[PDB]
Amino acid sequence: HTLVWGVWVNGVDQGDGRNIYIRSPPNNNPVKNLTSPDMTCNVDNRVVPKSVPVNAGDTLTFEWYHNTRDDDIIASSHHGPIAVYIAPAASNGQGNVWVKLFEDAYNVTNSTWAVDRLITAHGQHSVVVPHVAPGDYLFRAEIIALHEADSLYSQNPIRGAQFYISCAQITINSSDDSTPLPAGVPFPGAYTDSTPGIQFNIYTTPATSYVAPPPSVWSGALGGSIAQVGDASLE
Ligand SMILES: OC[C@H]1O[C@@H](O[C@H]2[C@H](O)[C@@H](O)[C@H](O[C@H]3[C@H](O)[C@@H](O)[C@H](O[C@H]4[C@H](O)[C@@H](O)[C@H](O[C@H]5[C@H](O)[C@@H](O)[C@H](O[C@H]6[C@H](O)[C@@H](O)[C@H](O)O[C@@H]6CO)O[C@@H]5CO)O[C@@H]4CO)O[C@@H]3CO)O[C@@H]2CO)[C@H](O)[C@@H](O)[C@@H]1O
Ligand SMILES: *[C@@H]1O[C@H](CO)[C@@H](O)[C@H](O)[C@H]1NC(C)=O
Ligand SMILES: [Cl-]
Ligand SMILES: [Cl-]
Ligand SMILES: [Cl-]
Ligand SMILES: [Cl-]
Ligand SMILES: [Cl-]
Ligand SMILES: [Cl-]
Ligand SMILES: [Cl-]
Ligand SMILES: [Cu+2]
Repeated sequence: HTLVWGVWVNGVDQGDGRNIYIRSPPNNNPVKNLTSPDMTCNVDNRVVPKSVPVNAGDTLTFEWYHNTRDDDIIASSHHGPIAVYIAPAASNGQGNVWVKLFEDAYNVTNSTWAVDRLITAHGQHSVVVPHVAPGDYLFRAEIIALHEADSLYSQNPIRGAQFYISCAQITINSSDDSTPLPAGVPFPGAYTDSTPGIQFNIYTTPATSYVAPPPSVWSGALGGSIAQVGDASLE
């Protein structure tokens, strides 16, 4: 149970984005139904009045929280991967439009899931803005919590992988458009009951055998990390 509070750009807090530049749902409940339109940008997908301006090569940091800003972020039980996708805003997230910019699942050195790392990062994880066409975009940050993913929602609707999905409205201003955005996958559609990483038992299967759901990260993606970039108590 987690939500995005706002974003930072190059380590500068853009301010509370809830219902402003984030297409915020009304609460932190998960999405579980893989075929639902809620998979696109959660349960209240609509245009919100602001977009955050960035330039290619900028660091865009999502900041998540549980109840209040910079709290415990998400329950530590919610082990799982984190991804970020991008689509053009003109799509409204419909169609084969979602391109993966970032994936982190299980880190064998530190023996930590992405979610664990996110808590340590005070809710912050980033992507570097790619060299796509200037214009308006949706960045879709997705946390998958696997604590009840040994069942499939489609078979048992009280269990299933949980998706915490947040779409940010981002305007890319300066960019030379040298890596124009390739085709995308659909949400809903990309994840199905047979997709690797959707049904998994994190209690009896070693985490090293976990494979996150495709698609793979776009070759044109410029990187990203789960790491604190700014201190919410000060700015
Ligand atoms: O040798 C070890 C053996 O381990 C076995 O594996 C076991 C393992 O031992 C055990 O840890 C595991 O137990 C998990 C359960 O299966 C799973 O269902 C459970 O789900 C919890 C979850 O931990 C918890 O975080 C979650 O809390 C929700 C809550 O439901 C929700 O209502 C609340 O909502 C509020 C919002 O948070 C709040 O912001 C808002 O204001 O109000 C909302 C409404 O009040 O949100 C919280 C999260 O914040 O609830 C679920 C239960 O619903 O997680 C357990 C793990 O902690 O089971 C494993 C299998 O039994 C191996 O199988 C064996 O081989 C090994 O030998
Ligand atoms: C899952 O979503 C699909 C598409 O909206 C819908 O038909 C189906 O009824 C949903 N499943 C449940 C259990 O609500
Ligand atoms: Cl839960
Ligand atoms: Cl603010
Ligand atoms: Cl759902
Ligand atoms: Cl708050
Ligand atoms: Cl950190
Ligand atoms: Cl550029
Ligand atoms: Cl579907
Ligand atoms: Cu939860």
